[PDB]
Amino acid sequence: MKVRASVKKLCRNCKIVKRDGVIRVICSAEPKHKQRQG
Amino acid sequence: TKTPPAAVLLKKAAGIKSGSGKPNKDKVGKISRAQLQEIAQTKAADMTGADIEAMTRSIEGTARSMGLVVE
Amino acid sequence: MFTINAEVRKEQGKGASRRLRAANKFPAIIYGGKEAPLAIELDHDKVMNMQAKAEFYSEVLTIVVDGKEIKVKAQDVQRHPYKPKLQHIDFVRA
Amino acid sequence: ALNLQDKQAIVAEVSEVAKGALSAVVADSRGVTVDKMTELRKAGREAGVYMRVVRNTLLRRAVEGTPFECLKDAFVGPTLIAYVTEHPGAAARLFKEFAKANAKFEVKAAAFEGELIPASQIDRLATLPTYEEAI
Amino acid sequence: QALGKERSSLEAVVDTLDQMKQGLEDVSGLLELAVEADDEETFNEAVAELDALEEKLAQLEFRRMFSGEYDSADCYLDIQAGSGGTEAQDWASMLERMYLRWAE
Amino acid sequence: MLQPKRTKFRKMHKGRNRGLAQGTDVSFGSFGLKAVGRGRLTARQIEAARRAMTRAVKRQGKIWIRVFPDKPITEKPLAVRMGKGKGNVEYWVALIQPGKVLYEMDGVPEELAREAFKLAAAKLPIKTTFVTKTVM
RNA sequence: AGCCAGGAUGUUGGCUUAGAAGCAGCCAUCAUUUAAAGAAAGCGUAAUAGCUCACUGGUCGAGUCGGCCUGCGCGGAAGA
Repeated sequence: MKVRASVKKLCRNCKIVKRDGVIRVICSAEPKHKQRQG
Repeated sequence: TKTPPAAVLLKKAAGIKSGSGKPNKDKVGKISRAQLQEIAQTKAADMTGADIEAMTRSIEGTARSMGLVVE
Repeated sequence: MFTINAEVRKEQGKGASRRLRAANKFPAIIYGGKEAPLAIELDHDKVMNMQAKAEFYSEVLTIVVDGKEIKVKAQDVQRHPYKPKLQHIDFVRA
Repeated sequence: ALNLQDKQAIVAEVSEVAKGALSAVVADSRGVTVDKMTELRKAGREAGVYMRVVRNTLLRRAVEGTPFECLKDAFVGPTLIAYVTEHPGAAARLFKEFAKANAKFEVKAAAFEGELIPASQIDRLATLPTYEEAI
Repeated sequence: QALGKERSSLEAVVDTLDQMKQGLEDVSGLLELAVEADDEETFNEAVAELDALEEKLAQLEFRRMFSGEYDSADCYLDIQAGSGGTEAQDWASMLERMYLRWAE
Repeated sequence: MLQPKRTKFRKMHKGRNRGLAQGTDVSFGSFGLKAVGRGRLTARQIEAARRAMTRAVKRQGKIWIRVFPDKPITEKPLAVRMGKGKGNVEYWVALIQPGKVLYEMDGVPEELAREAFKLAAAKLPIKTTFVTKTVM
């Protein structure tokens, strides 16, 4: 999990979701691309 | 077996051993359209164009890529 | 053909003309040829979309001003100096 | 993808080819790789077959131009059309060796004499000879 | 990786040396094949074969001759006299005026 | 690092920075980076941003720099019980008003130039926009 | 938007490279097949292959794609 104030879609597979107040980036195809906004 | 590549049969036709380092600016040979049709008709086993002019423009594509003008 | 409607202005000056850009209009002027100069006001969005096209500045335009058509060229244009807007257009009569 | 004006070019172009066309064959597109699809269209332009695929709501406008309004039931599902200008029959043999060699897909109809002919009765159009039988 | 690299070295020597046996048999042939028909213009135009083959062989030598990273560079030379008084110091000069007169 | 060759005076007043900019139009090129806020570009900033956009076009193109750092700026060294004169000139700045065009490009397309001026914008302290040329 | 099928041929485009076959780097702008496909969008091989998007027909049946201007909000946000 990468935690950082600028979250961004890296691949084409990455998808931005808002869960419980918080922007995440779920990627299927790459576990590295998992991000959260703090 | 197949007929040999279009890059090898253009190198004999121009009279060189390897092509151009920076193509289309730099030019390293020449071919007239009698030799373009002989290279087209020797490859006429492999090529998927039905006519000749159709086969010849495919060979012109490899000639542009390696520096050879069509004199 | 680029058609514009207008209105003659009652007011003018700093206070008046800043109230226009609050109300999504803006002021312009028609001068040139013979007559008295005329003070007019224009919907901002209409004339923003028109002046996108570069034929605005070549062509002759057609300002309706209480019925009377006038045929005019876009002589000069002040832009607001960072946001994409307009603060004023001079229209010479052709 | 396209304008309303670009689809008006296709209604004029495919209606005009239907006048020159004696026979015509509806077929299927899917299943087949481009190596084996292009084998249909090489031997197509030997026997003289102008192969097309056109959109299937669009072809009701393009094939109003007569007498091939027979083939309006077929445009539900996939449709590789053909329009054979010179040489009658021709395509109807080649669409059955296209069907057998891959061994997939439908092959629906084939319009000759201005009439719809269903799938099992194409044997007549398939076992026509060359034009050019009497010599 | 290392075996294909070592083949790439040993191709560059064995290809270039065998085609200079056959290439100087070609030139000693085709200069002398211009003398058989005996035209003095074909005698001089077949010399264009040799001066192509000269700077393949002269650039194979240059690949051995120089080799390490510094062999392009400018150099210093420090001649030093040994240990025998004057006779040694004369020998040192004798050199200096040798390496100067061959760097000329 | 930009810096006048010689001046009259070594040191300058602080001044203020009110009002809007002259140099609003994109004259020299096709595209440009207009400022929207209000501050000082140092000379190191102006350079860092040129090296971004220069890198990013692969040297196609031409780039013009429209602003020049010609105000000097002093600092006192650390521990200086105030007074005892004005400090030394550490570094140079341009002052920027809302509406000044800073960079201009042409000889690239609007795909690439948007990306070049995005990469510059991250080095500058002031909020910026992309502008194309207007015909009048 | 989803769903099924096709994404080829000269050709590993050329040049570099132990290798460079669309996909280390550098130079670049073809026709052919026609439903259409980059002389290549991302994974990946020592390299091919492998997967897959642009592109395109099928299916399905009403609004939809994404910039500009403006209001109020979210994260960014740790101390005795």
